[PDB]
Amino acid sequence: MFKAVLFDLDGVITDTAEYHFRAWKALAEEIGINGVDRQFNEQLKGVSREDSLQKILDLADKKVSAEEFKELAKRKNDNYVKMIQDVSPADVYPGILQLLKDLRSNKIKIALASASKNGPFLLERMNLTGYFDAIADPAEVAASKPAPDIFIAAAHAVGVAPSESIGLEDSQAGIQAIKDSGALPIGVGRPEDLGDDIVIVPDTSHYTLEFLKEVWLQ
Ligand SMILES: O=P(O)(O)O[C@@H]1O[C@H](CO)[C@@H](O)[C@H](O)[C@H]1O
Ligand code: BEF
Ligand SMILES: [Mg+2]
Ligand code: NA
Ligand code: NA
Repeated sequence: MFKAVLFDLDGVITDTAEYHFRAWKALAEEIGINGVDRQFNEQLKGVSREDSLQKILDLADKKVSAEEFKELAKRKNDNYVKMIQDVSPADVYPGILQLLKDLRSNKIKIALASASKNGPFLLERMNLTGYFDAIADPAEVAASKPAPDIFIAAAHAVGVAPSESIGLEDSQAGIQAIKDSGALPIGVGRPEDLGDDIVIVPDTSHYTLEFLKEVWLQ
C-alpha cells in the first residue's frame, strides 16, 4: 500500500490557482503583455514565481532590467497576498478535508509539495496545518517544478520513498515532476490540459482514500 500522499496546494487543496492567474494577468497587462489568458496560464500552473514571470516576459520576447524583474515579481506577489487574506476553511476544495482525516486514520503520511512560498500561510488560513506531517520548502530545492526535487523532498521529509507515494496535482509542470520523482500521479482537471496518459479526475471530490486505493491496486 502507498505510505504517503504528496499534495500540491494551488488548484488541489483550494482554488488559489485562479488567483495566481488573475494576479499574473494583471501584472502582464501593466507591462503591455496581453497573452496571459487561461490557455497560456496552463504553462504557469505549478511554476515558481521567478520562472512564471520569465515565461510571461518570453511570451512577448521582452527584456527588462534585473531591478525591474525583482520589482515586477514583488508587485505580483504583493497583489496575490492581498487577494488571499480572506481565504478560510470554507474555501477548502470538496473532499480534501475528509481525505486528510482518512489518511491520518490509516497512518498514511501527508506532505505538502507546493511551488508556492505562500503555502504555509494558506494552510494556516484554511486550518489545515495540523493535518500535514511535513511541508517541503520550495526555496530549499535546487530545481523547481517540473523538476522532481520538491516531490522527492516531500517524500523524504515524511520518511517514505517516492515510489511508495501518490502525488496529487492540477498542473502540467507538476504532473511531470511527480512522474520523474517515481511517485504515482493522479491529476485533477481536464485531460485536454493534463494528458490522457495518467489517471485524471474531474474535480477533487474524486480524491477519496477509497479511490486512491482503487488506483494504487490498479
Ligand atoms: O508566488 P508563489 O506564491 O511563491 O508561487 C508560485 O507562482 C506560480 C505562478 O504561475 C503559481 O502557478 C504557483 O502554483 C505558485 O507557487
Ligand atoms: F500549485 Be502547487 F501548489 F505548486
Ligand atoms: Mg497547482
Ligand atoms: Na470525501
Ligand atoms: Na468516512
